[PDB]
Order: sequence, then C-alpha cells, then structure tokens
Amino acid sequence: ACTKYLSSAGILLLSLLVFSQLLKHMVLVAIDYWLAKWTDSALVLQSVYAMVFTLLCSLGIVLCLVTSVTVEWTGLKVAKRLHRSLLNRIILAPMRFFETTPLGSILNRFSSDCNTIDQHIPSTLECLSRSTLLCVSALTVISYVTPVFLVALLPLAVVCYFIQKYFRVASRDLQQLDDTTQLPLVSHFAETVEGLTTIRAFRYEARFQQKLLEYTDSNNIASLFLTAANRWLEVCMEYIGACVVLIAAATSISNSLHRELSAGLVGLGLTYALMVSNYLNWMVRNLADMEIQ
Amino acid sequence: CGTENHSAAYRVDQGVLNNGCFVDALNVVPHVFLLFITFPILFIGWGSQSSKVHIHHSTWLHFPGHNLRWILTFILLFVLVCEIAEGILSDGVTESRHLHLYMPAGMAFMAAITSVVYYHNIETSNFPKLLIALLIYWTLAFITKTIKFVKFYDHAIGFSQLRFCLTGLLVILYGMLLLVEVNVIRVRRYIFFKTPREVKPPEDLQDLGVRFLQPFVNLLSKGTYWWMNAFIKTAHKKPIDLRAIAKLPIAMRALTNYQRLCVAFDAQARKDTQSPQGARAIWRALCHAFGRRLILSSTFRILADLLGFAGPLCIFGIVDHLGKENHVFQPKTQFLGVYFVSSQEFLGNAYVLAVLLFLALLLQRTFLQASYYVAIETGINLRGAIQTKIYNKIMHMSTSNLSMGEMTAGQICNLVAIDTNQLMWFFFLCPNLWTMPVQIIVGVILLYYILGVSALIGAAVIILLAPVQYFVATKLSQAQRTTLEHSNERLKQTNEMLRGMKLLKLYAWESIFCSRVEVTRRKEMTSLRAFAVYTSISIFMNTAIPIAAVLITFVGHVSFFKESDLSPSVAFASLSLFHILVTPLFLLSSVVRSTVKALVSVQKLSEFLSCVQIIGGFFTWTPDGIPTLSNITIRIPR
Amino acid sequence: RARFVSKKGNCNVAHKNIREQGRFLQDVFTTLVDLKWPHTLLIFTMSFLCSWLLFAMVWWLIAFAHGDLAPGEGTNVPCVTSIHSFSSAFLFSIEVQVTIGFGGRMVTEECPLAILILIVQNIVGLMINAIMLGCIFMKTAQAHRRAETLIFSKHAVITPRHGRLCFMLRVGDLRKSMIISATIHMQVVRKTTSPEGEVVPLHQVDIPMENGVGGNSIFLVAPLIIYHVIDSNSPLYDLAPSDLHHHQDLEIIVILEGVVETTGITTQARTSYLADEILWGQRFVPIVAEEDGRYSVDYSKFGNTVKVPTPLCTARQLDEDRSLL
Amino acid sequence: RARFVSKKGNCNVAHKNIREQGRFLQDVFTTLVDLKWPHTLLIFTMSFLCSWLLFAMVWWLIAFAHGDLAPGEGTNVPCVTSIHSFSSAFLFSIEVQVTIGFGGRMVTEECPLAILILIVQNIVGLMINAIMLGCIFMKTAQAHRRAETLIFSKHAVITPRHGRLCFMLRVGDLRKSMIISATIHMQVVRKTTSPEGEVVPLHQVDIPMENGVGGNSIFLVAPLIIYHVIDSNSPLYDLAPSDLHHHQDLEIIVILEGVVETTGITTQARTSYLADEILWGQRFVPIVAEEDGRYSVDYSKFGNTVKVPTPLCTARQLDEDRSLL
Ligand SMILES: Nc1ncnc2c1ncn2[C@@H]1O[C@H](COP(=O)(O)OP(=O)(O)OP(=O)(O)O)[C@@H](O)[C@H]1O
Ligand SMILES: Nc1ncnc2c1ncn2[C@@H]1O[C@H](COP(=O)(O)OP(=O)(O)OP(=O)(O)O)[C@@H](O)[C@H]1O
Repeated sequence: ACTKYLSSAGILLLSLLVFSQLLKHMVLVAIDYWLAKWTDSALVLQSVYAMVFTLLCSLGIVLCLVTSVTVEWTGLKVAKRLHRSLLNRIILAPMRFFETTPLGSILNRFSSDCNTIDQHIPSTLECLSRSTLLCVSALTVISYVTPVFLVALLPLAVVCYFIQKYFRVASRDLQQLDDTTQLPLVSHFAETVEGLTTIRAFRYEARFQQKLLEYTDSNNIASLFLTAANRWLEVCMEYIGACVVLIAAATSISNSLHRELSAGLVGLGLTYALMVSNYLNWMVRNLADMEIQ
Repeated sequence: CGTENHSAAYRVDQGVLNNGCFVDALNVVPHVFLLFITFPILFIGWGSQSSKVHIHHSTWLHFPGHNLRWILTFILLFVLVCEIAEGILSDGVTESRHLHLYMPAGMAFMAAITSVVYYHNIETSNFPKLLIALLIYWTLAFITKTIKFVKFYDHAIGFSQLRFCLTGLLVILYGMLLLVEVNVIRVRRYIFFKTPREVKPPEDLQDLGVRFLQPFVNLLSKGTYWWMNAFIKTAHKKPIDLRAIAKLPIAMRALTNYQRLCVAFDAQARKDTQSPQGARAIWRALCHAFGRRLILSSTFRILADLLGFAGPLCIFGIVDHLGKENHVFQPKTQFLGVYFVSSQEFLGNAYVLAVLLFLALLLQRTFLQASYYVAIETGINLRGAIQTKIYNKIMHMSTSNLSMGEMTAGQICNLVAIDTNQLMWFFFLCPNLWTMPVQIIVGVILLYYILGVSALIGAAVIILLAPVQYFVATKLSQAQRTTLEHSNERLKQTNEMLRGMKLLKLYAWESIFCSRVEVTRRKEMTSLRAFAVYTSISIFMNTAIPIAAVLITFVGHVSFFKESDLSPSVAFASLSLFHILVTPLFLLSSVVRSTVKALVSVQKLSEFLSCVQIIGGFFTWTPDGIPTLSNITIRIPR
Repeated sequence: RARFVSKKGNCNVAHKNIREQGRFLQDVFTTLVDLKWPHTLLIFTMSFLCSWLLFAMVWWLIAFAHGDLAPGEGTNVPCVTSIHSFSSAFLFSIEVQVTIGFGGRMVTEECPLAILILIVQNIVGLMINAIMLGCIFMKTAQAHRRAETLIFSKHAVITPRHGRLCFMLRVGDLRKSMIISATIHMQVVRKTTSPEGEVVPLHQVDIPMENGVGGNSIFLVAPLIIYHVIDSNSPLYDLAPSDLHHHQDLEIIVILEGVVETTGITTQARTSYLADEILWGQRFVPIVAEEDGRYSVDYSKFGNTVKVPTPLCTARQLDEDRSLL
Repeated sequence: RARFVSKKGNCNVAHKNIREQGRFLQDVFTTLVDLKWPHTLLIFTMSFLCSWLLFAMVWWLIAFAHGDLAPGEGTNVPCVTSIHSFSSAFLFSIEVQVTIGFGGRMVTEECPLAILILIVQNIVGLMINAIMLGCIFMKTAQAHRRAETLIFSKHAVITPRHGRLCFMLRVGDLRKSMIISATIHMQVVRKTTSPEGEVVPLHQVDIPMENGVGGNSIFLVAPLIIYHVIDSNSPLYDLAPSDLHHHQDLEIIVILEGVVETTGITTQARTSYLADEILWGQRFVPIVAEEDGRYSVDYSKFGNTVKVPTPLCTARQLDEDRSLL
C-alpha cells in the first residue's frame, strides 16, 4: 500500500538517492566485515595495516552525507510539489462541490497533513530505511556468519510475523483511539475558561469536576493502553530477539567446536545478536511510525 | 553412579558409607513425589478449564509472601542452572559417566517448575492442602541439604569447591522457604478450626474487575503476558477487532479509575505542609507525593544498568577460552572425584553463561520496560492529579478578574495543557537520566580496563557529540519557533482561503490563488529554508553516528599504534560498549533540555499557583484601587 | 440478535464475581465424570505411571541401602534377587502392582524394612485400581446421548382449534427405546416491567399444557403436538399476527425431561423458539400414515407446514368479537 | 436466639430415649458410606491386614504340625517349600490373597489339609476384595458437594407487586452443570396455639409458590426470585413492617431439591431466615446484564438490596384499604 506514496515528490531522483544510501550502508557493512577480517588478521598473530586502517574509513563521511542525502532537500520538492500541487489541485476545482462540503475535514486534513507530513515524514522515513537496512544487513551478515544449518530464519520470521501482524493491527487501533482521545479535553478546557461566570451561575460546580475527572480518567486509561503497546512491543521483540541470541550462541557453539573455528567473526554474531534484537526493536517501532505516518 | 567397583565400596561402610551416592539419591525421591502428586491436580485443572468452566472470566487471590515466593522461584532457577553447570564438568572428566552425580539438579528444575504451577493452582482456588504438600517437600529437601553438608565437613575443601557453592545457595532457599509455609491464613492445623481470615476472600480488585470489560489489574504475574493476551485475542479475531478498535473507550473498563482518585487525594496530602506554597515546596511535595515509585522505579532502572552494562564481558571469555585457548585441552587439575570452584569460566560455562547473559538481558530489557511502565503510570497519575487540583483550583479561586478580563487566562489554559503534558513528558525519563551517568561511568571504566586511547577516542566523541546534539537541536527548536510562526501565517492564509471559499469564484480564484499561493510560497519558503536547517541538524545527527564510527576506527588504530599488542577483544567487545553509549548520549542531552523544560514547566505551574437585603455595598473592578461602585443600596422583594 | 439458548441446547451463561474455586477443586468426582474421553484416559494412564515410578525408586533404594547388588558376594544374600540394573527395580515394582508375578525377582527374609514397604505398595496400588473402576463406570452411564434422539421441529405454529387460538409444537423420537414418566415444562422468557417501576431482565412465566386432567406428561412413540390455549392469563393474549413477529424480541423455551428405560438416569432436552422462528397461519402436516402392518411416520414432513385461512386479529380482540356476537 | 437450622444447612437436633442401637449396628452400609475419607481408608487397610495375619498364623501352623521346617530332612518333602522363618509364612499368605504369585514358595501334594485350607483362604480374600469395591464406589457417588454450588441470598425482601404484597427470595447456581426436575418447598415454622388450648412447639405450614399453572419447579440457570403473595390463607397477613421483625421470633425454611445431570442421585439444600434476617421496603438488585455475546450475571450484587417507597401497613389493612376504596 505504498504505490501512491512512491509518486510523491518524484520517483527517479529519490530512488537513486535512497539507492545510493543503501549502497552506502552496504559499504558500511563492508567496513564491518573488513574490520572483522583484519581483526582475524590481528588474531592470527603490520602487513596491510595502512591499507586496513586507512581504507576502513572511506565510507564514513560518505555514509554520513549520502545516507542523509535522500531527505536532505526532499522537504523542498515535497513542499512545493505537495503544497503547490495540492493547493492548485484544490484551487482549480469548482466552488460548488467545494461549497457543498464540510470545511473542517478539508482544512483539517489538508493543513494538518501539510505541516505534520512535511515536518515529521522524512525523520521516520529515513529512520525506517536505516532501521530496516541495518536489520536485514546484520541479519543476513550474521546469518552467513552462521552455517546454513544454523540460520533457522523460519521460526524467527514466524513469531516475528505473528508479532508484526497482530501488533500492526492492535497498534494501529491503539494509536488510533489514544490519538483521537485528546481533543475533547481541550474543548471543555476552552469551555471551562469561557463559562467561568457560568460556573459561578452553576451552583453545583462539581458536575464539571466529576465529568472532567471522567475525561482525564479516559485519557489516563488511553495512556495505559500506550504503555501496554510499548510493553508488549519491547518485551515481545526483545524476548524473541533474545531467543535469536541463544540460537546465535548455538551457532557459535557448532561453528566453534564442531569444525575449524575462524580466527574472527565469532563474536560478530553475538554483538550482531544483541544489536539484532535492537534492530528488531527499532524496526518494529519504526514500522509503527511508518504505519501512522 | 558406578564405573567399576563403586557400588560395592559404598556398600561396605556403615551409614550408607557417609552418603557417597546415597546423598544424591536421597534428594531425588522427594522431587519425584512432588511431581507425581501434581499431575492429577494440574492435569484436571487443565482439562476442566478447557471443556466446561465458568472461571474463565474473573478470578484472583493473594497470599502473604507473594514477592518472596517469586524471588525464591527465580533464585532457585539460578541455583538449578548452577548445579547442572558444575555437574556437566564432572561428567566430562571423560573417564566414566556417573549418572547419579547430576541427576539431583535435573529433578529440581522440574519440581520447582511444578511448585510454580501449584502456586498458580492455589492462587485460583484457596486451599491449604497444597501448602502442606509443599511444606512436606521443603522439609525433606532441607534434610537432604544437611547430608551434603554433613558429608562435606569430613571431606572439607573450604572455598575451592563448586559443589559446596551450589549447595550453600540452595540451603538459603530452604531457610527462606519456611516463612512461606508459616502463613497464618492456612487452616490446615488442628487449632483455629474456623477461617482465621474472613476478609481475605473478597478483593477490592475483583470488584473493580467484575464490572470491568477489561480488568487491567497490576496484581498479576507481572510479566506483561496477560496484559497483551486480553487485547491480543480480540485483535487476532477479525470480527472482534473492528468492534474493539472503535468502541475501545467503552471497551475499556476504566479500572484504574479508583486509583486515579487516590493520587489526586494524595497530592493534597503532600501539599499539606507547615510552610507556605512555593515552587520548591510544590516540587518537593510532588516528589514526596509520588512516594514509592520514584526511587523504586529508579532502583529498577539501576538494576537494569547492572544487568545491561556487563553484557559484553561474557562475550570476551568466548574469544579467550575458544579463540585464544587453541591447544589447552586440559579439563581439570583438582580432585576429579568432585567439583571445584576454580576455572568456573570454562568453555561450556561460557556457552551456558552466555545464555545466562541472554536471560539476564531479558531481565534488563524486562526491568527496563518495567521501570518505563511505572514511569508512564506515574506521569499519568501526575497529569491527572495536577490536572484535578489545577482545574479545581481555578474553578474554586475566582481571584484577580482583571487578568481574567483579558484573554490571558485562555493562554494560561492552553499553556497549562502544553506545559502540563510537557511536564509529564519532562518527567517521562527521569530515572533514565538518573541512571545514565552510572552507565557512562561504568562502561567508561570497563573501557579503561580494555585500553586508554580507545576510551579517549569514544569518550571524546560523545564529549563532542553532546553539545552539537542539544545546541544544534536548540537551533532546530528556534527553527520550529520561526517556522511555527510562518506556518501560523500559512494557517491565517488557510482560513483566509476558507474566506475565499466564502467569496466569489473568479475574484477569489485569481486574487486568492495568486495572493495565497505567493504568500504561502513566501512563508513556506522561509519555513522551507528553516526545514532545510532542521533537516541539516538531522543530518548532523546522521553524521554524529559516524562520529562514533570514526572513534571506533581511530580507537583501534591509535590504541593499536600507541601500544605493542593485538587482540580480537576490543573490536567485538569495545564495539559493543560503543553501542551502549549512543542511547545515553542523545538521551542525556534530551534529558538536559527536558530538565530545562521541567524547570520552566514547574515555574509556570508555580506562576499559576497564585427576600433581598443590601446595605452600604461597594463594588470594584480591581481590589488594588478604590471601588468603582459606592454605597449601592436597593432591596428586591421576591 | 441476542440469544439465551441454542436451537440444539446447552445455553451458555457468563458468571462474574466467584467466591471460591476451592470447593470446586474439592468436589473431584463430578468434574472427572464430566471430562471427555481423551483426557480421561490420560488421567488414569499418567497417575498409574506416576505411581509406578515412586514404587520403583524406593525399591532401587533398598538395594542401594543394603548395597548387595554390585559387589556380588556369595554369602551375603540380597533382599530381592536378580536386581542388577536400575530398570529392574522398576520392572519389579510393576510386577507387584499388577500382580503379574513373573518369578525372576524373588523376595527374602533378610531386610524387615522392604517387606513392610511391599505391603504399602500393594494396598495403595490395589486401591487406585479399584477407584478407577468406579470412575469409568460413572461415564458408562451418562445419558446425554439418549436425549439427543429427541428431536424438535424447525418452526412453531399458532392456529385456532375448536374456536380458540392455540400455539403448537411437535416432538419426536428416533429410537425403538422409550422414555418413562417424562414431564414437559414450557416457559416464556421475556423482560417484564412492574407497575412500581422495577425491570426484571428475564422473567420466567409458565404456560399450561392444556391437558384436561391436569397434565404433566404424555406417552411418546410417534410425533405429537403440544397445544397452548391463549386465555386471559396467557401473555400472548395481547399479540397480533404480523406485529408480534418483528416488534417483539422474546423467546420461549422447551423443557423436555424424562428417564431411560435402560438406565435409571433422567435426562433433559432443551430448545428455544424466537419471534421469527414462530409461524402464524400454517399448521403441522400429518406424519402418521396407516399401512397394512403398522402405522408409519415420515420425518421429512416433520419440518413441513401448510397455510390455512386464519384471523388476523389478537386473542383479546377474538374473544371480544365473540363476546359481542 | 434459639435456632432450628443454620444459614448454611444441616440442622442439628437432640434425640432422647433411644430403643435399640442394635438395628443401627446391623445396618452397616449406610454408616460406612457416611464416614469421612480418613477413617474409611483405615477400615479397609486394617481389615485387610487383620485378615492377612490370620491366614499367616494357620500357615505357620501347618508347617509346625508337619514339622519339616527345622530338621531339614532330604527325603521328607514339605507341603510348602522355602519356609524357613515365621515371617515367610505371612509373606506366602499375602501372595495368595493378592495373587502375586512370586514363585519362591511352592505347594505340594503331601498334606491334604493345607490344600483345602488354601481354598478357604482364597475365596474369603477374594470376597472382601470385591466387597470393598462396592463400598468405595458408593462414596464416589455422593452428591452433597453438588448441592453446595447452590447459593442462597443473605437477607430476604417483602414488597408489593402488581398491587399485592409479596415475599421475595433469590437463588443461584455457580456451575455450568444443571439440576433436573428440582422442586422447591418453603415452610413456615412457628409455634401455634389452637382455640382448644393445645400448644404445638413447631408447626409447619406450607406457603404457595404462586406459579400460575400450579408450580413445583423452575428451570434454574441464572438467579431467579421466588414470590410469596400474602392472601387470606397466609400467616403473614396479620403482620406489620416494623413490628414483625422484633416482636416475633420465628423462622421460615427453604427446601431446594433436585437431581444431578451427571448422577442419578437427588440432593437437598436448606437454609432458614429469621425475623431479623428479613428486610421490608427494599428489593433485589438486577443481576442480569446483556452483552454482545451472552447475558452476564454479577454475584456481588446478589447480596445487595435497594430501598423503594412502600406502605407501612399490614396485608389485612392493605386489602381493607383497597376494599373500602
Ligand atoms: N426409646 C425409644 N426410642 C425410639 N423408638 C422407640 C423407643 N421405644 C419404643 N420405640 C418405638 O416407637 C414406637 C412408638 O410407640 P410407643 O412408644 O407407644 O411404643 P410402645 O407402645 O411402648 O410399644 P414398644 O414396647 O414396642 O415400644 C414403638 O412401636 C416402638 O417400636
Ligand atoms: N463472589 C462470589 N461468588 C459466588 N458466591 C458468593 C460470592 N460472594 C459470596 N457468595 C455466596 O453467596 C451468598 C450471597 O450472599 P451475599 O453475597 O450477601 O454474601 P455476604 O452477605 O457478603 O456473606 P459472605 O461474606 O458469606 O459472602 C453468600 O452467602 C456467599 O456464601
């Protein structure tokens, strides 16, 4: 359900820019494997030390600039393209069918879509591409570090598929209801500021007090739903990722003693196991921010 | 237990030969008994709740020593892992496999796991018959501990024995175990033939729950397992989900509604001091108001720093006993007939201790999200309570109507909302800020046990990465202020375009398309360049993570060149230390600006904290000056 | 849309606020009898095995406490012969419990401890074998299954007989075996409001069987119709034909009781007919047909009904029209 | 202060002047079934052991009467082999009774006395093992426990419905399992005096269930209220609201009967409500609440009652006020 979004603010230059960011992160995991293989060279004891430590810092500034290049000035073309194409696409329309329409949904969805999407879209977008790129990157990297018997990716994407499916549903519902719960509170806050002499007129001022307490009570319950979402999100994702860390320990066991263990990359599956669970965490919550955004 | 002639040897000596293999076999019978009794009661309760049961809606009961029963069930897990770990080493000796040496440890795990199911079956149905069958076990297990100790004293090592360490840990559990068995609410004895506690059966929480669609009660397993299976089943159902995701507020049972009120009431009690109202006075009363959960959740955060920080240390051991130990191939040098406490960082113990680092990683993320959870609940009761005394305060006061004559009171309402939720959001990660420098100092200390120049590289990288974070983010905040002003001009031209929809077709199309598109491109151009500065600071952030990457390369390069040694330790392990640093860097500067917004929000809160007979009545617009109306006298008959 | 009981039976109800689950735990036999066959076999198989292992460990212990099994001394006689392995003690334990008496493992007069233990092993293992016999029998006598053969129609009918409006329901039996002294009770479950302002959610008011004598039950071999005469005491006295089927959302439950001619147990078969499940104007088609040998009953006509000319007025109006006539 | 039966049940009564205890002794089975589990196990364990010792003494006697056990003569063959000790005969006796058949102790054709004795040992030991099976089964079928799940309210209420004063009592069930054909009988136990001068200590007069048909029982899945219409035949016709609760010291008993859908046995649940246990003016709060799936019943409201405006006059006065109106 992203084919509508793929045409937003251009397709070709964004595809080449984000493609160059993905290639820059492939150069980043190339720096990871080169530092790992030269770490095996130091473990075998320089020979290519100028080549190793000099060549291992190439894609640092290149990853820092190219990885942030796809959304570097994308707010400008998204700003004039989305704002000008939207204001022109609604400006050239006849005023009869626009005159027979509620202006609250039009101006609310229009202006809030422009400020909210134009302000908060590229941060969660580039964070989503970075999180997924790192997740599949170290996922397949530590997966190849494991033997082919030690992949076991089908239970990982099985329970992870369960988690992203039903947490996608219940998280969309929870962010929907908790997101929608806020506005009537401020509505009767404006009513609370306006009818103050009416609160002097209402001889039972406790009616708005207990109704008020029901409103803030409902927002507090919605906050408990938010903590439920982060609760099962973090605990479930870190739990299954911890099972992936134990499977990584099995891979280091069989690859360690079952045959000739390599001079390096033994702890690469361990550091990439803990950071693999971190990648499932920020990948899941980044999938949530990509769902709402 | 027999290899060649051991059984005969054991048989010859009086008293079961001081318990050579008998002390181990003695322990096993009780575990079997505790597991053979259990299946009938466990299985039946498993079947009666699967075909026809009415207790599938709402049922809960509490017992004295619940938190000490879980702490003893968790500590017995660490002692069961440990016994087996020592046991594995003994079996390997590679001479003969003694089966009766590691069996007592494997029976216990099943038994202790069966004891947890007995506590759950007892927490469902309240009867003392189970605590009497457990007490019968705790006592038989207590007597078996003595034999090992008794056997051991004659055959004493001191501190050089690993069997003893496991036994010692186990002994404490039995001692701890007695109190649970000493419950006064159990009527299994001949004395007090009636129920000693009649107010125990009825719970306040159940009554909250009985009328509750969703109970949402804290008094649970505390694993965040049922809080997700109740929402989760509905989510999984397709028909149910549509209904649930719409009427969720109705679906919500408003359970913590009886606990929100206490917090409002608690706030008043905290305020009740001997000194006048003050920003400091309301601050320390608020910290005194929350009570347990502040330092409690901070202490759980410090435990999360304890389990989380070590993370990498277990990993080094694998590179040493696996990688560096290339041709060691020597299992033991002590008395091979028993277990010894030395060399506990073995190769296999690095594996199972690495899985123990995974389990403690579940303890660290679990306690981390737990203190996060109590923090979010604390902020919920915070904004609810301060909201309650807030609108009750302005609803009750009605003072200084001159500023209330202006629209500044509505600005106090809007800024009361944005500053109030900005204040709970300011309090949102306060134990994370309290536990951040302990993690930075401890991780920097272990980095100092690695090397010096790497700690200078990464510590200088974070030491430069923080002021660019909060200063460049402050520049993005001023960009949000000016861009918020130009976007407010876009809202003014937007409602002016609503006036254009109220206007004609050709005139508002030409003048409002040209004027609104030109001025909207003007303010959207200033906010477009402001958006380029904000995305430039986000790229500053993107660049910052390679700052750490640069440090990692400069750390290994310069720390390699200053010294004269090479190792695979600091790459994997010290890379791991660097990962830890990132969460605390931007969370540290974000906690700093959260503290500045916290002092500003408490400052704004303290700033807000400030038939008819009529005879000789005087009325004012402002009590600081002379009354506007003087000596007004009239009376109105009904 | 809201239902009380299914068209087949076993109406499910939700219970809130339970006091104790301990009493239920204490009452073991009913639950055991109630549970399905797969779990029931599992309870008796594991509890037996769970016992067999307990009698085997303490027997591997009496040989370990004497120690005669590994040294193989010829003068020292073992309390039980042929105990060479750990498994052998378990095998011996099975022997005593089931009284197999293989003969390979013999018991002597050397240890006065194991012989008293052997008695405790035999009496408890003879007791659970007996307790199991009574529990399996109780499930061999459950009569829910007999009750199923008791079939009720698809819909109901309301037509005037002899000048009075009546409600008709038909029931049949698919077995050659019968039911003795089977009384039927029909209740109208609707939410009524009293003149004082009290709203009872589900009030149960009983309707007459219209037997002249004062009937409770009737001999059921072939499908018979039950009739409900609408008088001044009947709640359906103020109901119209096309207005009552949709406007009202109530239900009427059928309670068929009785005993089996094979087993003493008395069973119950229940169903409910909604406002849309009741038909006005038609009647039940005659099932009984006389042949040369006996009277045959076709069950495909059981769910068939035919429409005949009936009045479109309510019973208060029908008695009012006849009292004015 | 004087009570007849407890708020839970099992009313205790004192009996004086017993004629014979022999009949009770003769009637063994009922008493055995009635006794608790700890003693019951003790009766079957000791009676077995008591038998095992009798079959062992006479077996130690047939070897002592032949005398072949101590001299060890090779030509003289023993009637039973391997009998070396006194204990061995007892072990052999256990073997025959439980049919263990160990094989160590063999019986021969030398003594025609022990073989006929062996038959008497086996038939009596096979008989008590069978008699025990029927006694334990009878306890596996006791239905008092099923009756407990039948709960009665804390207090009672008396309010006028439809213009007539009624007494209300509510009962509920905590199980998913039901009770068939369960008839309820309520009796008023008060000490009445006749016009001739006779004082009967506790007279039991029955009160109507007010079912229109002539009711005995009602289908109980959810908590239902029973109503007692105060007419000219009701003893509570001459009672005032605030004067009857303290002045009178009487009691009204509830008799709930019925059978289990799992077992043929019919059980009874009883309670009693005193003069202070009855409330005037309030009513039973509605337990049934309709949800999306089914109808839920909360039991915390079961012991809750709400007060509504009711007349402070007696039923004779209330019918008198309406007959004058
Ligand atoms: N002490 C007692 N306890 C219980 N029952 C008794 C007792 N004495 C007699 N009965 C029985 O109760 C019945 C009551 O009648 P009554 O007491 O007049 O006996 P009775 O005329 O003396 O004849 P009997 O000598 O058989 O008791 C008698 O038929 C007798 O069987
Ligand atoms: N939560 C419950 N679920 C089922 N039954 C209950 C529950 N609570 C009480 N009961 C039983 O149902 C009866 C209803 O009376 P009520 O609810 O007024 O009890 P009560 O007056 O509080 O006395 P108790 O403390 O014994 O419940 C009580 O006698 C009690 O035995």
